Amino acid sequence: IGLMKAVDKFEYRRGYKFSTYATWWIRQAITRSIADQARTIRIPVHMIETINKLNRISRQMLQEMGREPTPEELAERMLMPEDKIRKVLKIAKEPISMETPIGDDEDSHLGDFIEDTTLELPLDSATTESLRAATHDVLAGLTAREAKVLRMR
Amino acid sequence: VPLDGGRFATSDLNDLYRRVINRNNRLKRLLDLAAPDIIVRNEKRMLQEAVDALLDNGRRGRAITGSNKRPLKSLADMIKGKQRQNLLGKRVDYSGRSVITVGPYLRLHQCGLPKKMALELFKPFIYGKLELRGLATTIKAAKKMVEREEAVVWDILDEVIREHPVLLNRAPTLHRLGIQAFEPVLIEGKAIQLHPLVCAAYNADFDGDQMAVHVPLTLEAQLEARALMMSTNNILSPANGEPIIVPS
Amino acid sequence: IETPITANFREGLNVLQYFISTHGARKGLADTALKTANSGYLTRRLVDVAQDLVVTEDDCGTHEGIMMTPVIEGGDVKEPLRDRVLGRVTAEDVLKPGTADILVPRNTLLHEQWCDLLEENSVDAVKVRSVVSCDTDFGVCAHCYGRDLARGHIINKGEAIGVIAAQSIGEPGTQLTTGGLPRVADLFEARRPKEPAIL
Amino acid sequence: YSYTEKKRIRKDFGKRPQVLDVPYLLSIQLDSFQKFIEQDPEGQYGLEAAFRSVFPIQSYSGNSELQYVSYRLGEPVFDVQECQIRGVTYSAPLRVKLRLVIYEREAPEGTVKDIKEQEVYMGEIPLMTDNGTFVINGTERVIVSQLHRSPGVFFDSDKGKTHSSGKVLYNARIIPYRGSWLDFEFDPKDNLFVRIDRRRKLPATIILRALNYTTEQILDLFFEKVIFEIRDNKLQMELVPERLRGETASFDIEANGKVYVEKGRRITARHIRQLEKDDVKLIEVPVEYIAGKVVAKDYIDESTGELICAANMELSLDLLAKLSQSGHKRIETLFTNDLDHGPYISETLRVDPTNDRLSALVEIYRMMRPGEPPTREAAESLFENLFFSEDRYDLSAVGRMKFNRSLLREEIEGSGILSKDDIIDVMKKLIDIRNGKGEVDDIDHLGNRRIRSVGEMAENQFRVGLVRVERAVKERLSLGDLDTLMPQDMINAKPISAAVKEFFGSSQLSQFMDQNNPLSEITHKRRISALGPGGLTRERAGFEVRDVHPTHYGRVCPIETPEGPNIGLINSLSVYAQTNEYGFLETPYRKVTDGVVTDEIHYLSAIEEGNYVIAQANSNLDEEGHFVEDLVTCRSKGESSLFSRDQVDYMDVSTQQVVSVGASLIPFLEHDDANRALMGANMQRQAVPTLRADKPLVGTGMERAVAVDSGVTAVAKRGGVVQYVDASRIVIKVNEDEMYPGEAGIDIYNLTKYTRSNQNTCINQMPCVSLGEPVERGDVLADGPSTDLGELALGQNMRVAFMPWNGYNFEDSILVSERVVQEDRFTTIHIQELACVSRDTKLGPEEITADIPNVGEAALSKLDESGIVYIGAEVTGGDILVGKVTPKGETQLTPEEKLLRAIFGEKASDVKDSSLRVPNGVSGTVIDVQVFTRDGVEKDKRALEIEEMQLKQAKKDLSEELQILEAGLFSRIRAVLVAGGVEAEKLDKLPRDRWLELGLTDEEKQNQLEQLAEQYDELKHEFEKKLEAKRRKITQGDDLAPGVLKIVKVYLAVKRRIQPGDKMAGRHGNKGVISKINPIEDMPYDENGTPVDIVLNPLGVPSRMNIGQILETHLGMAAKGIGDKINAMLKQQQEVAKLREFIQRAYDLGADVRQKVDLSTFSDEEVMRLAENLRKGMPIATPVFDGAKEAEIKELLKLGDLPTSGQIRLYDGRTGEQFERPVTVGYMYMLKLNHLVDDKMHARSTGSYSLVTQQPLGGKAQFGGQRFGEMEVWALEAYGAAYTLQEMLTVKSDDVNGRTKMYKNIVDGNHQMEPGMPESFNVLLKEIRSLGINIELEDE
Amino acid sequence: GITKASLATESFISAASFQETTRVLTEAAVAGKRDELRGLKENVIVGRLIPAGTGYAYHQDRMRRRAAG
Ligand SMILES: Cc1noc(C)c1S(=O)(=O)Nc1c(N2CCC(NCc3ccc(C(F)(F)F)cc3)CC2)c(=O)c1=O
Ligand SMILES: [Mg+2]
Ligand SMILES: [Zn+2]
Repeated sequence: IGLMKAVDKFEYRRGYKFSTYATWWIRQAITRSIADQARTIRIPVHMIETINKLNRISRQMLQEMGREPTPEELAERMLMPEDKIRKVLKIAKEPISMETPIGDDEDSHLGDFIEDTTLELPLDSATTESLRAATHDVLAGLTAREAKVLRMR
Repeated sequence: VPLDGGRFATSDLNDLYRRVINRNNRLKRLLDLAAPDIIVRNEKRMLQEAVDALLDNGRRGRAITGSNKRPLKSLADMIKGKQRQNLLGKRVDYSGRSVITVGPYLRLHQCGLPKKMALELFKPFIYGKLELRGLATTIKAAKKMVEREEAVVWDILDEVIREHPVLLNRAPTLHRLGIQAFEPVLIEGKAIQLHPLVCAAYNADFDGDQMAVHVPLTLEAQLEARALMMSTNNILSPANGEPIIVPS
Repeated sequence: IETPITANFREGLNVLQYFISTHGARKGLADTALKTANSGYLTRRLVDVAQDLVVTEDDCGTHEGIMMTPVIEGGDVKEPLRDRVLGRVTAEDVLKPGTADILVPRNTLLHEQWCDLLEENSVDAVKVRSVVSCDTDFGVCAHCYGRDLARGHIINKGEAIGVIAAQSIGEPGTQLTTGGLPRVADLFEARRPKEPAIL
Repeated sequence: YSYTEKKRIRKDFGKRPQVLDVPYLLSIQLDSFQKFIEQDPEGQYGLEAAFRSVFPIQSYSGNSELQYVSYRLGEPVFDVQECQIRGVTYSAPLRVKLRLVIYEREAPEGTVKDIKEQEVYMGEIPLMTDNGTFVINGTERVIVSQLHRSPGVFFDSDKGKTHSSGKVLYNARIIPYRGSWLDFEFDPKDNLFVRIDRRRKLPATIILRALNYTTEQILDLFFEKVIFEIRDNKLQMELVPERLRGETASFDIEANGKVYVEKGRRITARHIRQLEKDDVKLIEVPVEYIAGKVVAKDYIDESTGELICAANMELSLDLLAKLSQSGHKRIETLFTNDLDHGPYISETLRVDPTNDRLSALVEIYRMMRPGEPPTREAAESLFENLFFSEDRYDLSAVGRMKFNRSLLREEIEGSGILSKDDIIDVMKKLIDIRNGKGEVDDIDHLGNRRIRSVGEMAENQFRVGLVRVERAVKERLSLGDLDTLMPQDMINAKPISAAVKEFFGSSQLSQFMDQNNPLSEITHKRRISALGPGGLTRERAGFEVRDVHPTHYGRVCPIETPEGPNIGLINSLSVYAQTNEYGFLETPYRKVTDGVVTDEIHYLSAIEEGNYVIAQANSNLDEEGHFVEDLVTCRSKGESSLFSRDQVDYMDVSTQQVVSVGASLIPFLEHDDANRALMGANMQRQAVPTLRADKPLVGTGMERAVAVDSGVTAVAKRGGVVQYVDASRIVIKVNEDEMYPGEAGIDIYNLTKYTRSNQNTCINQMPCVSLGEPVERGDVLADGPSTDLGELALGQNMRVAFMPWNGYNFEDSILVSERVVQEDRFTTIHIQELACVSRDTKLGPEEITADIPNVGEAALSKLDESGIVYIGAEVTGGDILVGKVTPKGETQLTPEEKLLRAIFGEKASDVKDSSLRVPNGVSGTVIDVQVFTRDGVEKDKRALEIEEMQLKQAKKDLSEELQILEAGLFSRIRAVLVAGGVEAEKLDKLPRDRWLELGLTDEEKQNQLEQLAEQYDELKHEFEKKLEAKRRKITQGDDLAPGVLKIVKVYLAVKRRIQPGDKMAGRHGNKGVISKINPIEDMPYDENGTPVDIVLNPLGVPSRMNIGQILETHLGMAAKGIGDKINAMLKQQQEVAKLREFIQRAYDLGADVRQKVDLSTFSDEEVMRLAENLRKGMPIATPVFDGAKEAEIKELLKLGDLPTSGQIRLYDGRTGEQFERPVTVGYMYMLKLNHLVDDKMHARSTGSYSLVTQQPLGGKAQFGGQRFGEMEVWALEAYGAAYTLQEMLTVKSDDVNGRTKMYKNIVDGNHQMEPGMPESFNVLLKEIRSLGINIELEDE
Repeated sequence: GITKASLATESFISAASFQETTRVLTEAAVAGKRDELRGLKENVIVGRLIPAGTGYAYHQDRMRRRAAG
């Protein structure tokens, strides 16, 4: 597709060789594409550069330090808030496979252990229905003018 | 879904669908850009592949997952759920287990059950029974009383336990005697006490064997455990008329 | 091995004695593991084939049944007649050694006083109703099955005899040993033998 | 006798004398690692051999080269303890010197600029402990040795079953250490084939054609040529008289005016002898004879210049006429003899599709890389990088030696890749075996199964880390810059660090050490596994390899192997067994020169052994070394019978060399059935260490060597006298002789205290020597968990009686007197680590704070200002340990709740309680708290208080050591200055530091003093250099994972008593779960009134034929008996001589034993110490197969005034009346295995549910539910339980609505279920509808 | 053979449980099969009472009511 575009914008009359002119346009559509569909969770272009850049600074300091650089070391090389690195590193991870088999090599997969947190407990579901019943007994005990006015507020 | 440490996890479908979606849109685009036949056929061929991989990865080159070497699981593979194949079998509420020991005092129809286990099991029965007898104000109130293990709840527990039997199961369940019902006798300890005559059917020793326990919630089930699964009814074997409840 | 372990356990077993004792043991253990795994695979296949099989009819009323005799192998009986008939319902009324006097009528269930009545008389052959014989479509007739239960009576409607049948067969399967558990597997699988005989 | 021995000598039985003792049990692990990490100046395996293999790395003809110099290991960042405390790895950094050379273009090998780049860092490699463990992430871990097929060539059969004809085919496999496989196999029709790896089958001449062999030359290789001549007219044959063996004559074979064999008579050994003596070399033959005889080389008509016949093409009568009129005097046929020299290569050539060298190369490329277009460069380069490139293929010497040995060569070392000859000869062999001569080797045999361990396995992983870095360097030298870059820019430590870390971390052969027992440790290290990389999987093999092989004898244990699904794939190593230099198992033997048994040891391979005739250990020989009997039982070649006196070439080293260490610790083994032995040997390992170390009265004699070699115990480095003892440390004033000239020396040994083990038990040490005791080199200074005074003590001895007690010992269940639970003797201590993690979430950060919502003062009162529980605080289930809070605002409450917020007017929280609290049920004492904060993040109050206490503590130990060391140096000086210049009173009147200022007359004493001064200041300097480092480690911010702000780890020590449900067992494979704890009174008691501690069922003895457990009970009775007699004399305080006489009587009992004893031992100070140590019972050793006989036991019973029966009359404590019959009583060593009921019990009402499948799941302490499978479903189906089944897998599981509607009814008091559909199906529906399938729910 | 015998089943649901699921499912689909239930396993999966035992009492009632008035 990057080729399909070099052909339209081409001008042979400029005496430019088609074999290198297209090389720019093909290489442009490829690397722009990786930026959009290679990730499960899409991140913007400036974010990918930032990331690649940090693996370059890490390379330099890897044997330079003898071990490896501290999270706030690379931070200094970089013009940015330097703490942002923690945020960058976290988003840049890419999801792990839910069907990744866990230990014992059993059909026991990762997802099987992710518990549901959005759900409401049964022990709780009861107390709520019970709070309805209890506030009613209390409201009906009051005077009718007082109950209707409370239920409105 | 999110995890801890800010890590993320996803089902392999999302990867696969993404491939369909991407190749489908790349093709939609080439139709207006008026691409040469070689490319659209190539794209039409790729779209066939992504779809085939979504539905049943395996009848082709079998696409592998993101970075991970292992191949991704397609819809057809989630329909099975047993890689011969795995037996089971689902996980159940109101259920417990532990090491089994002896218990010569028992009658045929009863079993020994730890105090602690019993409590946590019948919890909801107990909660209602307290507030039905006016010991607790509300449910939240009972919740705490049983948390404190107040002396009065031990009395209440003996009540929800009276005519309510439990079921006991041993490792491989070969014949229907693998599961049998018992009236629970309350025990201090953490060990399940089993009747010596019933060991035979279960194939149980006390060399460290373990058994699970299940509570029959609904009423029909209570009776189904009193009329059919109750230890006393299964006195003879169904494989051959001879009795299985045999002095060991 | 020609020279056997001459010593016993009150005695001490020496090195070559134990070393040789070993193989027998190790094979044994492995052997039980496998025989445990294979007994279940059978039952699984067994319950698959039965499963849906339930006592539906009360009585299909057929007279067709199989013929029961004691097994009698070689010299003397390997399993007596009484056991094979006990608890089965009769296909047609059998008679004493001299006829005109029927001891047991058409479809009576043969129990303990009856068997003792068929043992008091020299009776040696009985035609009995069977599930294989039973006409009943989609199910088994109550009468054709028999009685056996943990209860001493005739089988009740709606019990899944199929499942219970399966269970019964593969459960003691662990104890078993051409022959053994694999032979059993071959019989049910209806396998043609290597060198068959034509009739 | 040595200083620790002198305290308590165990009486040893058994005649046989130990000629060779037990070698350092953990040798295999510690020797292996050493070779990998050792600086070797040759090609022997190691990091050096690793570098030498992949280096140099030269650019694609770019003539820029990077070369290896040497490596180095810097000292670790943290020590072993810091590593475990912090929670990281113990490793040394790898600094390697590399040289980059740039070459001139164009000069013949002239270098432009070379940079000898300083040692670049290419990762850290973890290090091995003195015990052979690796700390991986603060956890001790073990790398199990692997047992695989040895590299080289091996020939197999696969008889009968292949095609069911019966025939048997023959395969040959060439398996290298690294590289592709090459298989040669016969088809049913006798044609030869080949397959690289396991790929498609191809005809075997194609590979020769690929090596540049024409049809003519291949036929020239394998077959012998037969020469035909046409002298005068029509035929004549060159004859070799032997050729005609196994053939019947077809024509009249007459020669030299004489007839030897008439037409139709079989040429036999007679016709061959006659022609041989006569010297018959040419005989006349008929034209018709060469109608089938195949021609070897091509033949052409000179005149026409056309081909008459091609090589390997059958001759016809018309064809014969054609090459004869074209004037051809000779013909080369093949010698095709059906039985002896089969024409298999000749018939394969006919199957062969290819014709030349390229044609072959192409075909092989097309198999290996199918579908893709084959080029010429490709096909040639592919074939060369399969078997001939040093990079892609290496047989290794182990393999090279084995390969040459199987082809029967003179060499033992050659190349790493295959020569043309190697491939050819292998074929030539496989063909002999089909023809006859030759036997195939079996896999199971231990000369063909090799053994690999840690060091080599890792050297293999480091090679893989290099081959992938090699890729980066080549890729970089490609775009090459000049003298700007350096070998540092291009070498990336991460893939190197990643790969080594994976191996030690996640690996099948690496797992957490079995640390619940010192046998558990030592046996784990000695584990063998057929599993893992380069090894078979459980499902692939195959009972033949699982089973016990004859070559196992004395190399592996026949019994210690798991009951599980991998029986015989594991196994434990034999005691005396070692690893051969090439890597094979060899067991030691005694040399029998002529008729005398030398005391020289010879180690023998599985194959060396096969030849010689070896005498049993169980033999009788006296005097010089002569066999008592003329006929002695011996094993020779795989079988064993009776043999001649002067005939044996060797004899077994010991009674115990056939078993493993864990097996050698079962007394009276001989009397147990192998089946039950196997289980006990497995069960001993699972024993938890008791509260008080007992020691067995009934032992075997290893118990000590086992405890010493495992580092649980603390042993003497040098010998001297104890300067200070303390629950904390032990200091030894070294003896001058053992000492070093300079730097004096006083060894200080620091004891390990109350710390956690891998199996959450308690690993703790204790000082066994008391102040001012003389110690020898190699004596126990301290004991470890489950070790008593040097001996292994996994359990405790109990007074036991065998009889049925009203069914409380029904199946295997055990009955125990409260007296055991009172004495706290089977009590065992457990330690737990519980961490609170403070992370960063999107809603904000988590706070570790004392201020928590909805909590009573009383709850919070257990926490400090920060919110972290106090050290020493006794906690129970539910109590908050670390107070944590997770940010969560804008709740959005219901109107009923909103009403409640106006009434009681409580302020709502923007925070959730996420505090760590004691798991439900467990209850112990907090014993330590550790905080780890992210670097840069501010330390809280508690965090710092801890840093302060540590620094103080660090400075104290540091200084105290230096102080004792100062005195040790200055004391050495006072003695050196007095020997030539004595001023005994004059010396100590001046300040100790001003002594260094005194010289001495011309002597080496002036040099010694110089040495002590020098060592004095190196100490001063090191103390300061250590205090700096120690200080830094305390202050520095621990590196935490992403998201996590800080972590609080609480260590909880729970004391678990012993209750019903707990599992217990003896050494002879007797399982048992304690059934009921009983009162002291009810116990069966004997006439004296002394009750039994444990009542056992006697029915578990006839069935489970473990009879040795009975002898344990009788010899145990006799044992304790001797102690009671001594305790009696001790109490009456008789006298030194009276006690001496009886004791000396005891150590002599049994007759002709190897024990030996006094009187030499000092009547007082010495004898009384032993006496006291025996009063608990007299420790006795029963060697494995050299045990104590019934008689000896009965006599030891007689000496304790006890019955010979071993049976006593007993009375029930309940009725007071006698039990009819006498019951066996005595003492049996019993264990507590960690299967405690406390851990096992579980229960759940309602709880948490999984995200995908709405199915019970446990997390918040509250465990998941039980699994109700198909099998159990069948059970309910079998009963009529239709409702029991419905509620079971609907409302009690997948039914997201019904589950709550039930819970709601139950509390309301309604036993009704409203079923509805399970999610499990409901999901299926959506899943298949998302295929193109429409599934619907029909009808009303 | 039981293994072959078990293969024939009216209830495609019960079929998919043990046989090859793709195959069962493909074939049922083309055909437009209708599982009427009436069998043990198939009801368990779908989650209603078993057509035997206690449930036998109810299932017998549902069956006559079906295709009736
Ligand atoms: C427990 C238990 N023990 O035995 C039974 C049976 C149970 S259960 O009733 O709970 N059913 C259960 C499950 N699934 C999911 C897998 C599915 N098998 C293939 C399949 C059948 C029918 C179709 C259709 F035709 F409906 F589309 C598709 C796919 C069978 C149902 C489990 O998992 C599981 O545990
Ligand atoms: Mg057991
Ligand atoms: Zn019938």
